[PDB]
Amino acid sequence: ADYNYKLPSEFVGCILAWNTRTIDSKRGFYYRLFRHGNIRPYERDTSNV
Amino acid sequence: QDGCATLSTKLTPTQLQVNSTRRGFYYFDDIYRSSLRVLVPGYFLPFGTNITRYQAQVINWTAIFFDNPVIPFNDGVYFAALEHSNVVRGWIFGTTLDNTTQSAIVVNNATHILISVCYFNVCKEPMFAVSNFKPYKSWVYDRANNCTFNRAYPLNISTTPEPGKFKALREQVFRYQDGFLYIYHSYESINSDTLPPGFSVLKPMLKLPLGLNITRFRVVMAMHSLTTSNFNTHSVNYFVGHLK
Amino acid sequence: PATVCGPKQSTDLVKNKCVNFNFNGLTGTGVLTDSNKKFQPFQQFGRDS
Ligand SMILES: C=CC1=C(C)/C(=C\c2[nH]c(/C=C3N=C(/C=C4\NC(=O)C(C)=C4C=C)C(C)=C\3CCC(=O)O)c(CCC(=O)O)c2C)NC1=O
Ligand SMILES: *[C@@H]1O[C@H](CO)[C@@H](O[C@@H]2O[C@H](CO)[C@@H](O[C@@H]3O[C@H](CO)[C@@H](O)[C@H](O)[C@@H]3O)[C@H](O)[C@H]2NC(C)=O)[C@H](O)[C@H]1NC(C)=O
Ligand SMILES: *[C@@H]1O[C@H](CO)[C@@H](O[C@@H]2O[C@H](CO)[C@@H](O)[C@H](O)[C@H]2NC(C)=O)[C@H](O)[C@H]1NC(C)=O
Ligand SMILES: *[C@@H]1O[C@H](CO)[C@@H](O)[C@H](O)[C@H]1NC(C)=O
Ligand SMILES: *[C@@H]1O[C@H](CO)[C@@H](O)[C@H](O)[C@H]1NC(C)=O
Ligand SMILES: *[C@@H]1O[C@H](CO)[C@@H](O)[C@H](O)[C@H]1NC(C)=O
Repeated sequence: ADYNYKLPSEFVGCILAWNTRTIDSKRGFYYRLFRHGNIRPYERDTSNV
Repeated sequence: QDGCATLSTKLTPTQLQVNSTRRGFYYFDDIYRSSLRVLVPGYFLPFGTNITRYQAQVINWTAIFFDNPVIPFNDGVYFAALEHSNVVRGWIFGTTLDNTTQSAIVVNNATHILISVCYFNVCKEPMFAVSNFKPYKSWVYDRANNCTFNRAYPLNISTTPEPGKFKALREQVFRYQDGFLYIYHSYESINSDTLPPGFSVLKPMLKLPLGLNITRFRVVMAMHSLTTSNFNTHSVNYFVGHLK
Repeated sequence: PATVCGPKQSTDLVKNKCVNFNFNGLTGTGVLTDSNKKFQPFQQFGRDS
């Protein structure tokens, strides 16, 4: 919620989630772990510096 | 996307200052109202403030001096342009404006309006090129990779210059909120060489989901299009102001 | 203009009677008559003071 994907406080909409163990159990999925400051709502950071 | 171009004839920008009269108001919401008087807080350009002016033309000494510095984009920008030959095609939005961060380009190819977001390698001088009167090449960047957004709207515009007096004034307002870039537009045809005083209100035009950190922009002057193999520029003026 | 709508069945326009109505999810009760008002091209309803 701080470095990857942030929703605005006045959100209107639905959220769905489901398990995908049998199709997505592989290498190649990453998330950002270090960053200077938080991102703003509906923003993306694709840098790899 | 073709790439590269170099200009030595350049000179220092002058950075004039001009009065803003009562321009730079826009429709701030999507609620229809009828015969009502309202009090609204927001971000607007104050009446009577100074704003900055830049120009572009060949003066006389076998040399052309443009004016494309890098400007801050804090809380929003008011843009104006006086032109007569389809000069100012687009802008560049971003943070470092190099190949280490994502950037957004809004331009015109005299056939479509293009909006793209990618890891751009910007050139030293972005501009298009016409073949006297034929869209020739475009030298705005040489390489673009790892790229997120692409969209185009067909809009064919005339590429035959009519130099002389100023025939068009175009005004824009740029805002950024919650990953959305908001563009408001207004246009008119006048016959004068300054900005007339008055009160103009700008209509909404575009709401784009870019999702990119914006703190700085610069202007693309694709003016050089009217020659053969040598490529030089006609005249144009533009104005910049901020929001409070 | 509505771009995504739910699966509902439409009925006939009944005029000059006190009825319940549902126009694109806008619900109410009253009497429906012809109009001489003018709208903007992308406007769907009008509201008074
Ligand atoms: C990038 C394109 C761009 C355009 C066209 C724009 C919007 C825009 N420019 C218009 C007029 C215009 N004014 C311009 C000039 C421009 N061409 C440019 O590259 C720039 C910056 C402008 C700014 C307006 C053009 C091309 C027209 C004529 C459009 C037509 O033929 O209808 C109009 C009214 C006519 C129409 O709906 O087409 C719109 C909506 N804002 C932009 O930034
Ligand atoms: C921009 O695009 C390029 C090309 O798609 C991306 O390059 C790829 O980056 C990944 C790492 O994010 C590389 O994976 C690594 O490869 C090395 C061996 O080369 C390996 O030792 C590491 O363990 C890891 O597997 C991948 O090879 C690389 N591919 C290419 C063709 O360059 C780049 O990441 C993109 N940048 C972004 C994030 O926008
Ligand atoms: C900046 O522009 C505004 C708008 O034209 C000028 O305001 C006018 O000033 C004159 C002289 O005081 C008044 O008679 C008008 O009634 C004013 N009109 C409006 C709408 O404000 C203002 O004077 C200009 N300022 C400068 C320094 O040029
Ligand atoms: C506007 O410009 C004038 C002249 O440079 C300057 O004196 C004034 O402080 C500036 N600010 C206003 C009033 O917009
Ligand atoms: C990025 O730009 C720098 C400076 O021009 C250059 O040295 C480097 O090779 C470029 N790298 C890419 C991503 O093309
Ligand atoms: C401009 O249009 C031409 C012809 O369709 C196309 O070849 C070219 O890639 C376009 N350039 C830009 C900058 O969009």
